[PDB]
Amino acid sequence: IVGGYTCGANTVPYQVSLNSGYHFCGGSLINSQWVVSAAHCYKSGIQVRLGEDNINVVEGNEQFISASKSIVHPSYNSNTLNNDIMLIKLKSAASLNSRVASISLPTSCASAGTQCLISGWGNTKSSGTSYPDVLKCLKAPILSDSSCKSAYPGQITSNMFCAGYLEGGKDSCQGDSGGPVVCSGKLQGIVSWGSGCAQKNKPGVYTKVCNYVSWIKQTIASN
Ligand SMILES: [Ca+2]
Ligand SMILES: [Cl-]
Ligand SMILES: [Cl-]
Ligand SMILES: [Cl-]
Repeated sequence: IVGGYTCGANTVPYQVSLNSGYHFCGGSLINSQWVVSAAHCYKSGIQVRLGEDNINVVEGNEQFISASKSIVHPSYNSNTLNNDIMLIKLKSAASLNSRVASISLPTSCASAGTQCLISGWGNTKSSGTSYPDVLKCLKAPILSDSSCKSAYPGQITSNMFCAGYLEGGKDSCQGDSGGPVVCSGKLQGIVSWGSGCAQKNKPGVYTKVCNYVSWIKQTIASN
């Protein structure tokens, strides 16, 4: 996250770190047994790490649970990142508490201008590299579809939205991928892609979760 702020420990209790020897993506807990992330975060041998703040220090509220199964969206296209969403089932259920909590799925899509919370342990520099040990947060609005499409002509589908600031300075970045965009208490986005980080007229691009709610519920219920 670039241009953000330190969230505070466990202030984002649905935020998960996906670990394969090292943090490589975020994700969101949606019930005690299931996490939603980006399809482009797919890897074998994922360990989900819940209740994290400093991902390099055991601070005492963590739960580390191996994934038992990953399900990538049937229509995921790795070339375009269309349908950039995947579900991850935990081998044992998470123990839910104030620091490890699920986030509601949307019942409808959010409108342009709605303020959202984006979070992750990704890079905090716009033109350099520096990775934080603690969770970073950014408040950012959903952008108009016309602004999003103008920024990325030929690349935005109905399953994507932009959020952030056209002036630049504030955005998600590498290592935030797969993590949450929460608006009015609902998981509306997944950190998906963009052009650089915090560049002018290049806001972050997010998977539009509200299009996937039927698929998520049917998939979880069947697996
Ligand atoms: Ca920790
Ligand atoms: Cl359309
Ligand atoms: Cl990434
Ligand atoms: Cl379930």
